[PDB]
Amino acid sequence: RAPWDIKEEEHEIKMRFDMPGLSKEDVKISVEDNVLVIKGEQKKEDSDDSWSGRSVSSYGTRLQLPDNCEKDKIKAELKNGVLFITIPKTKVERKVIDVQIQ
Amino acid sequence: RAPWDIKEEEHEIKMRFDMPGLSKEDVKISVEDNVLVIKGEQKKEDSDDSWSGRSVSSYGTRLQLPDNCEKDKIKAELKNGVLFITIPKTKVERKVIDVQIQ
Amino acid sequence: RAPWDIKEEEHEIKMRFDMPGLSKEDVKISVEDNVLVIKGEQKKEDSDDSWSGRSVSSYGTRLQLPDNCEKDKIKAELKNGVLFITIPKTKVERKVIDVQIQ
Amino acid sequence: RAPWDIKEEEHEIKMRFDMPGLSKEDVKISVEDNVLVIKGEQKKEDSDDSWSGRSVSSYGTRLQLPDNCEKDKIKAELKNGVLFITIPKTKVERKVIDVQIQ
Amino acid sequence: RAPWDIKEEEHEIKMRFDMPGLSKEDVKISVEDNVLVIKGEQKKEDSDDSWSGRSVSSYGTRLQLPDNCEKDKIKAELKNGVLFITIPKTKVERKVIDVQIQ
Amino acid sequence: RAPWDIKEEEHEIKMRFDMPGLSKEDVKISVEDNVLVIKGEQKKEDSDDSWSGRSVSSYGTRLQLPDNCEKDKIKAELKNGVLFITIPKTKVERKVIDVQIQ
Amino acid sequence: LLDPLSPMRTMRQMLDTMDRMFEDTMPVSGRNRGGSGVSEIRAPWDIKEEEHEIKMRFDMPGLSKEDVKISVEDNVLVIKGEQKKEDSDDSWSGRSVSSYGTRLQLPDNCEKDKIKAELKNGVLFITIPKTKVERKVIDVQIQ
Amino acid sequence: LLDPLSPMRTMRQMLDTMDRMFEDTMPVSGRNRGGSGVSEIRAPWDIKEEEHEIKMRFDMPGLSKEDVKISVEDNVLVIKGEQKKEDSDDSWSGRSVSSYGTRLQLPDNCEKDKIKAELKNGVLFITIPKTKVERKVIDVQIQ
Amino acid sequence: LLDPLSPMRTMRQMLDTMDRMFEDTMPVSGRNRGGSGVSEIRAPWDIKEEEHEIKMRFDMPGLSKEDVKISVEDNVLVIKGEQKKEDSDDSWSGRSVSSYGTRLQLPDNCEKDKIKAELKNGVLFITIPKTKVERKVIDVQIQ
Amino acid sequence: LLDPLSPMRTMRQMLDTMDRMFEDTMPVSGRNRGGSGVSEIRAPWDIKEEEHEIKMRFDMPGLSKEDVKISVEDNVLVIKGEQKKEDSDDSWSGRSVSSYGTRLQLPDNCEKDKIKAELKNGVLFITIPKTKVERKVIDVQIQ
Amino acid sequence: LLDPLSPMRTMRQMLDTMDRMFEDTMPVSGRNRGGSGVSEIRAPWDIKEEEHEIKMRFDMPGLSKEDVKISVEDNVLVIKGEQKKEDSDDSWSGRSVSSYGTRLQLPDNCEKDKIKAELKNGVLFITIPKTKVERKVIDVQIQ
Amino acid sequence: LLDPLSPMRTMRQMLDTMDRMFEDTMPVSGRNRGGSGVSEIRAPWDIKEEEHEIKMRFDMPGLSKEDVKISVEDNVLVIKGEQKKEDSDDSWSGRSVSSYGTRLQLPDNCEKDKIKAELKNGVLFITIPKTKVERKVIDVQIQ
Repeated sequence: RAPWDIKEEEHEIKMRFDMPGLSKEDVKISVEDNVLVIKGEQKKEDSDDSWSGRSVSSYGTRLQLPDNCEKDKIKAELKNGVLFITIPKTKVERKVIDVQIQ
Repeated sequence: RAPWDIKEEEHEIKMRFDMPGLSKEDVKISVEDNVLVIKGEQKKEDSDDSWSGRSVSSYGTRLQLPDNCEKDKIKAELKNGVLFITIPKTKVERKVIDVQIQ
Repeated sequence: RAPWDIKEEEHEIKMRFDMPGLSKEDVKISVEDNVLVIKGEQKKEDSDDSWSGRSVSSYGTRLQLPDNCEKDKIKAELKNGVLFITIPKTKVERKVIDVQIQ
Repeated sequence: RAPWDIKEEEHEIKMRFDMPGLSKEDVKISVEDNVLVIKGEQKKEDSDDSWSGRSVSSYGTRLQLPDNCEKDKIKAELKNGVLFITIPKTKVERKVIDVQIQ
Repeated sequence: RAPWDIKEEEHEIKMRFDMPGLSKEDVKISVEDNVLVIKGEQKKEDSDDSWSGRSVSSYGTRLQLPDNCEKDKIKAELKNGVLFITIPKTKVERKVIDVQIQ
Repeated sequence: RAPWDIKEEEHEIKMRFDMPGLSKEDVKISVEDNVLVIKGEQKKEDSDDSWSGRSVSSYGTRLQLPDNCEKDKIKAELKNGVLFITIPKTKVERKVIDVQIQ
Repeated sequence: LLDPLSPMRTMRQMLDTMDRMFEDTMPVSGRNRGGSGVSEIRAPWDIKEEEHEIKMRFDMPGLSKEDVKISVEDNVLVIKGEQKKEDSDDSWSGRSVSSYGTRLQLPDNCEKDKIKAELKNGVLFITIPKTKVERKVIDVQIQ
Repeated sequence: LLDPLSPMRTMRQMLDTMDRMFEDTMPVSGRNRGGSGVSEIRAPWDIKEEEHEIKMRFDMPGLSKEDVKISVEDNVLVIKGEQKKEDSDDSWSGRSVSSYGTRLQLPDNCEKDKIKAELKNGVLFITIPKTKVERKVIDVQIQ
Repeated sequence: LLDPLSPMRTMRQMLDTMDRMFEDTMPVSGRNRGGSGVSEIRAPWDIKEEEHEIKMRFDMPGLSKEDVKISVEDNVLVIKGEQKKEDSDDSWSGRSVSSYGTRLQLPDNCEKDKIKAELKNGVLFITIPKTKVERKVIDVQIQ
Repeated sequence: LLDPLSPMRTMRQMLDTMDRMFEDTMPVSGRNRGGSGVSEIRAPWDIKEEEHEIKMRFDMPGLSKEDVKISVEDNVLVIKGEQKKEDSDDSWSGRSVSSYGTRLQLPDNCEKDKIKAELKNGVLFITIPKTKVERKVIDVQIQ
Repeated sequence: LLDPLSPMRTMRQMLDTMDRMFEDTMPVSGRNRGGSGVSEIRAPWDIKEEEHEIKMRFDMPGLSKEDVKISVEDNVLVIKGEQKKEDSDDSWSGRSVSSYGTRLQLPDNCEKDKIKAELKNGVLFITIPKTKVERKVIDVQIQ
Repeated sequence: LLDPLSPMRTMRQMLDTMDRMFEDTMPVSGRNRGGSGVSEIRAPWDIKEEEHEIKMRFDMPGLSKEDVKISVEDNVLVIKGEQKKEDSDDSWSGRSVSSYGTRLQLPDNCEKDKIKAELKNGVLFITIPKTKVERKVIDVQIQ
């Protein structure tokens, strides 16, 4: 599962993934054809360990970057069964939101 | 309610109506604009008498005659709560049906 | 609206009605054809007074008594917009219910 | 039928109505309880004249004004079967729309 | 497929199974965790022999006994493609049914 | 996929099949039990070659011939991914169609 | 057997159809109505004071008295019949009439000799004479 | 082309919509109605004795005569038009009006010179003069 | 809080329920109505000129004044209560009454001392006195 | 009568169920399946070369040979029967078994003397010997 | 409380979900599942011989031990918690996590001191030690 | 224009069809698919490293090169055509083929001279040569 978010600094894919039970070895982040790619495979773990949810397989996600994204400055972090990808925008531009807040 | 039938001699409207509780006074058959018309009104009867079904009102039906129908030879009969209209065709032509019968 | 209940002493129609805005004059209880009948009409009241719900009309309910009901001992009470009818059984027989209660 | 619109100068109800076959005599615009009201009745016209659509009756619409609307500067115009009501805002503020247009 | 029945003498699982094409070797009845268990596997038979219905696999059913059931007196019989399990109640108590029968 | 057609000369199965990617080796036409049979298997081809649609497997179609069909004069042709089977009727009899055409 | 007393129909009554029975099986999933066969002959019933001189008409246009039957079985009324089949050159004069049987539970056993049936104008009438009763007088309450 | 004679509509007629046509396709699964585009202009039709002085009004509020057209093609009436697009600061004074064309089959070929169309108060009227006829007199039967 | 001004209800108003709100969620898929709990007590509201002398009746047959409460919170009316539970030999004299609370937004803050509530004949009445106003006079236009 | 030749079933055949027949009546609105009564006894059919030594088993657990019948009528196979009713203290040893009859059209008229039926282990078997044929040899085409 | 013994679930068991319970309420018309709140944390359960060393994992990615709780009440396991709210510049790292509580009926009362819970890698584990039993030996039958 | 990058399709991607787009309009209420016209010719697409030597086959059995066209417009591929109509005694040799046009967005502008199309065995092939690229090398992370 993967959400699309926007920050002022960055989106393209300000993405997550729900990667639980993946090692960072098993994951690949890439840009191919200037499109983001997240792929990998789920392995096995300890028989002491449980999982309810979907099963194991390969998995592999493809996202259309803006043509003017910083492909070079893409970062990816994995912590606690999630991946986070960040693509820096060419210009930081927050969506303005005029909500009544003091 | 009114069925459309075909005979060899005649159709246009080889029609019935379900007219129950109508007098032939209360009914009109006509051709207007070269279209068949059946109209009339339901009245009341004896309080000794019962009817389950639809209520009473005026009623008035309009049927497209062939341009080459015998408007002059139209006949209408009323018996036992039905009207039958017959429009003679310009030529008797049965629909042929090839069914296996001896 | 009218519920059917059973007591040990009595049912047939251990009935209510929701009669709100009725006077006991406007209500009739009866047994006709050995069937219970509750009828009446709703009237008008003060223009100071409000009602949300169904409108006013006549109303008239018909209940099949046991052939061996005490038609003579039927009682009807009206309080606070409800009618209660009681038909005494020929023999008091509670439905036994074996529920675990101390 | 009545649309709600916004202009920079004004909304509240930057309303229309589809009033076809109404005279401006037959229409009332008002603010009651500080709410806009549009009411009136449809009449009859020439038997030479046709209408397909809904029938005739009274009609009567109620709109919540901003508490800080110019009730005094409300205007209503009727032309060609429509009413237009305009309520001036206390401050002209267009919704900004950043659409790519030269 | 397995029905739950009650007798006066016994239920818990006064059960059947539809076991057609099973040998009593291939079947196990047991109480584990004080729960009834029926398991086994379907095998193959003669190629002269036909079956329309579900396919072959393992199968394995689990039933909550009353805490005060006679686990010791459980019996199981297999005849003509059915299993019958009987769990003796601690006390024979028929459900009373008062039906009008002479 | 297979259409049933009628000609004057012939039907039974004036059939097609959509056989794309089949060789005539891989196809069998036959009459068994006096019923037409079309069977075969799909193979593989060049990896240069694409197909969108259903996958590959065996396939095998069974058609009830008239008892008085010319089983002997059955013909089958394969061109451009279709099979055509022709069963000669014992008597050429076109369905007559009386459509208004000059 | 139509029975006007029966809890299944809506009147103002105890059952109240809208309750458990109508809510439970709002869809007619299961047995057919026979509503096709009773459409052949729609029949009312009125009760007059003198009689269930059954104001039971039935509409059988074009029917002959050979084709209809009025019977009493179990002291219950029965109506049944079917218009004749088509002759070779039959003027239909109709839509499909066929096979129906309807039964009405009378509130009392009828004297079979007292019942009259007539067919005229495509209409059966059936008269059931009933016994004289005061009727259970209805007592009035005051508010 | 709306045709009031056409078997597809319900009147009392032969076709009777409730029959095979309505029962067969009670769902509108398939082609669209064009009921969106004709909602632009609801139009009646009345026939007077003197004329189909077509009591065909159409409601086009805010429409200009440049935007509407009345044509006859195949001797059939045609109504078509569309309100102008929005200007930069257009007072809508509306909901979305757009693109429609409606056609009505006249019972007789019209003289194109005899037809008048007027637009006033947001209302088109179209008048079709018809030929004088006795009309087929309707004979009466007795019971 | 029922609010008669609120865009969600149909009146003739701006919102017009039939628009986006009714078309969007024509099915009630999601949160429950509370229509079960408000069926306990159907209540109207009339506004007279002198007062929202709230012509707010509520039907609570067989209710005691201990079981009902009239409160004002946020200057909004509140009605709540529930018929007592069943005693061992309670004459029901009912269908299931239980747990409800309804709230109505008044157009103005009420003086809590001025409001009267009475219960008689199974009917609550609640009176809210309002302030005297000319009302915004309605100007007339000519055609 | 089950007939494996019949156009109504899907095989690879001419009819192709997915066509007009399945698309026309995808809902089973109308006559019942009898799928309830045939659930009593699921039966296959295999054809061997030597025979429709009908590899027609049927599962009738707990059935007696008095309760089942194998007949041939019109030279078509018939299977029918019903488990006995319940005795007073019957060990069900079942779910409801009842009333069924199934018929299979044989490709050829059977010799009634040649057919064997046996019941063992709750399983009927029925053997139909067929005549020796070369079978219509299947010619091969080349690509 | 999830209870694996409970008749409501399908296993091979007596209840058999497909029976009256599943057929009666095949639609989920009525109370909500709480399937939204349990989607927060999917959790299995395995039973080993030594223990319900509960092979109960739960997936709470990004959760802190302050936010989760493991309790035993009525000698039944309880899992509950919720990820913290968003900070001003929180890196989400998620979809919406919130408010859940799940309960599992243990087959025996647990010693609360013997249970261990650990959180690592976004995964809770909870271990329940059980008592040593022979288990009821399963007798075998012969055919 | 089919575009494999486009958010509307499911792959593993950002959009994820199952989200708002699929949940919002799970029914196809509105515009038609054109799935009828594209059923005429099912076509894949494979990308090889050397080329989108478009592994775009299309199945047009019985088609002539006069009836098909391969065009590039806006540097996008276009496939279109239709089998000829029926002659008087045409051997159908088919089901209804007709009118279709499909378009695929190439990831790069094609050299129109470099593209080859062939028709053989009822199969179009279209080859699009692409430019040589290292491809963006994929960096690896460690756990």
